[PDB]
Amino acid sequence: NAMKVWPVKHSPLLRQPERFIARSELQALIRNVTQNLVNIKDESGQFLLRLDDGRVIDTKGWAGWEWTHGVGLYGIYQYYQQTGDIEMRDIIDRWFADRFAEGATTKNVNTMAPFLTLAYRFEETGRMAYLPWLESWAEWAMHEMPRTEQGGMQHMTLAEENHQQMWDDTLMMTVLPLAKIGKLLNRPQYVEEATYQFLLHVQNLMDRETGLWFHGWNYEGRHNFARARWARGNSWLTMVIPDFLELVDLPEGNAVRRYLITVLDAQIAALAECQDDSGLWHTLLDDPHSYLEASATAGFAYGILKAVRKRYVGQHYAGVAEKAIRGIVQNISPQGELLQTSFGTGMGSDLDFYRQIPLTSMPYGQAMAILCLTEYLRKYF
Repeated sequence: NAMKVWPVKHSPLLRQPERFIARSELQALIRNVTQNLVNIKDESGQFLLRLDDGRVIDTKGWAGWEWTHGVGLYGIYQYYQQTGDIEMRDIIDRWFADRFAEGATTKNVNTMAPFLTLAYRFEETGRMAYLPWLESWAEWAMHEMPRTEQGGMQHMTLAEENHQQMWDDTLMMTVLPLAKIGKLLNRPQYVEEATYQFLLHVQNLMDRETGLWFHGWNYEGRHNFARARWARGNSWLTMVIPDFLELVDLPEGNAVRRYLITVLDAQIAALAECQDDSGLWHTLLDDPHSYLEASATAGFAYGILKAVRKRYVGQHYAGVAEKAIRGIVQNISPQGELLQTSFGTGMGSDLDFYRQIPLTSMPYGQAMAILCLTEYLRKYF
């Protein structure tokens, strides 16, 4: 009853990949997190945002229109793009259908975010009714959105001008959508503008002492506020740079491509150095006494995985991303909630501001988990 068996486990070349979670379980996990995301709601109206122009805004419900919906839609879209899953596609199409039937919300750095996913759906479907949306919002980003000194995009939100300020998340929430629309509609000036915003955001926010980024910059006073190397804020750069590079598809050796890769590599090198043994990062990246924070960790995981897959950075960084992904899966509840996630975080004047943000379940936690796990699925092909 003896068997003929070939030896392979000794060979790094021949031995099959060691996987801590099966493809099927991972897909189920992503769908469960998605289910959680689209069912987030504020039935009592606790968190309603009220403005003195009479507007009353639901920032929590799936029926809302926030940067968080943009990030969630993008994750759901990537999963659809990868798998062809029709139920995921339909969530996206219904959201746009419902929002557009209701009418436009006001344009700002955050509400621009969903248009990245809209552009991809327009590319696939050619739905003519989508086009006026894309054109109007891109034109706003080009010509109407407020500029700081040096033509920087000002981080104006629904309720605050944030005069002369530039923040980490602008590149992801507004610039990437603008660049994608510029490519899709063959409007190269949109892409030139986007590229300039990358260079200027690096100029004002990156910290040459560490390779990490500060949260904010103010031309009024020329300062970086608390000089906080805040994890979630940094993770928006780790995510957006590889996506932007992929989109612009520049020739190797082009100085802009090379420079942005250099910037990404420096951040990832710093991140590798301050990653906790659990795979998570500290909410103040350089303060090992600050608490570990999962949503930022999910963003870093996405960005490092993508940068490795696109070969912008060394294949050896796969180890850092692998540790982070294990950490992420360890922090997703059976209800599909990303645990150890910090509450909404504005611009801090001191570092204690960041240390003391409460921990609670948030839409971006689920959204970022969808993104990083979907990118992790690429490893299974």
